[PDB]
Amino acid sequence: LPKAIFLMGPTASGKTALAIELRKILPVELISVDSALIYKGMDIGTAKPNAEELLAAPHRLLDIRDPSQAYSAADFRRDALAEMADITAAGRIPLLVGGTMLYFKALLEGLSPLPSADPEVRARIEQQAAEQGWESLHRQLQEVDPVAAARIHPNDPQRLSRALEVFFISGKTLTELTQTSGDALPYQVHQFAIAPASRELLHQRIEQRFHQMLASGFEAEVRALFARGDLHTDLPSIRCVGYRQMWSYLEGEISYDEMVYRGVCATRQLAKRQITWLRGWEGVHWLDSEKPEQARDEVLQVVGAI
RNA sequence: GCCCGGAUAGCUCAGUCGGUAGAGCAGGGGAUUGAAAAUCCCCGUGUCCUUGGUUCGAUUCCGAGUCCGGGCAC
Ligand SMILES: [Mg+2]
Ligand SMILES: [Mg+2]
Ligand SMILES: [Mg+2]
Ligand SMILES: [Mg+2]
Ligand SMILES: [Mg+2]
Ligand SMILES: [Mg+2]
Repeated sequence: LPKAIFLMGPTASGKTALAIELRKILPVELISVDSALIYKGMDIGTAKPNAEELLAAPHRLLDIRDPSQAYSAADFRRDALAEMADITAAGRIPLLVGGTMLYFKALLEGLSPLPSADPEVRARIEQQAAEQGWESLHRQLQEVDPVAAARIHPNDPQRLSRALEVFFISGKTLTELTQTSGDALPYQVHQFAIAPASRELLHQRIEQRFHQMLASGFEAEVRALFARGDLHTDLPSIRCVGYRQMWSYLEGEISYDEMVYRGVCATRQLAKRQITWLRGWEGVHWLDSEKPEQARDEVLQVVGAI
């Protein structure tokens, strides 16, 4: 029953600023919960905290992967669980910060044990999709596992491939393995969510930030990655907002003005989904990004002195 | 100045053999178990620029005006 804090929130919601200000009055250690901040070399498009901020408040799980190696909600959970153990072992409190809700969830509720990704069976699935379409595969999942086929839409290639993969590797069906649940988070958690008061102030912040990034050398950063020659668009790192568009721009597929437009829209569509996650998230305390930055007080009380 | 194209959804455009119109993008909502900043589901009424003419009926055809792209000319 150790204590832990979750500081969730969409992009451009001032999450980071709040976490370090909290580090000031609470014995907390920061753990980054972000599928893109894990990459080395991806610093400005990911809104990664700068060296000075990191100097003040060290973050765990930052720069732990090369953009060529994918991460997962499961690896995060493992690494997070371990990091939390270390932190609480030192008499302090884990403060998990980020906007990757699926990770927060996997950590909180756990994940039913399933086989990890197998490049080989996925290549075979991709090949059969190019030949017969994702339809033949959905019709095949329908035979072996129809609970899943009713949930997964025939147009969702990621989930479809995933449900077949699990079966082709284990022989056991996806709905069957998921009957066994994962280990819940053995902590007492205080969950907070912070966002600007209006959807449109969020949009303004997203737009002005994108421009600050371009002004800070974002293009140069993405080019260094483009020049490596070993990265591609089926990699999570290259599909990150901003990066995917800039990649299209470097490839000569779109113009500069067009890249800026799509990056901003992509960032807004991302924010919109993060809010969809937070809506209905159980036990969440809402805070406000706009000036109520002095929201550390609501935190202060919900968590009470520690 | 003259000629030729455009002008229809917040943007880029289709379309209507004349019976008041629909895609994509933007935007909104919702899913979400090892790629998740991903992947996917659902939501389309707008003076069809204006004005005359023909017509039961015009955004649609024809004239004219206005604005926007080009071209010709100075
Ligand atoms: Mg047209
Ligand atoms: Mg007709
Ligand atoms: Mg309509
Ligand atoms: Mg949309
Ligand atoms: Mg008329
Ligand atoms: Mg007319």
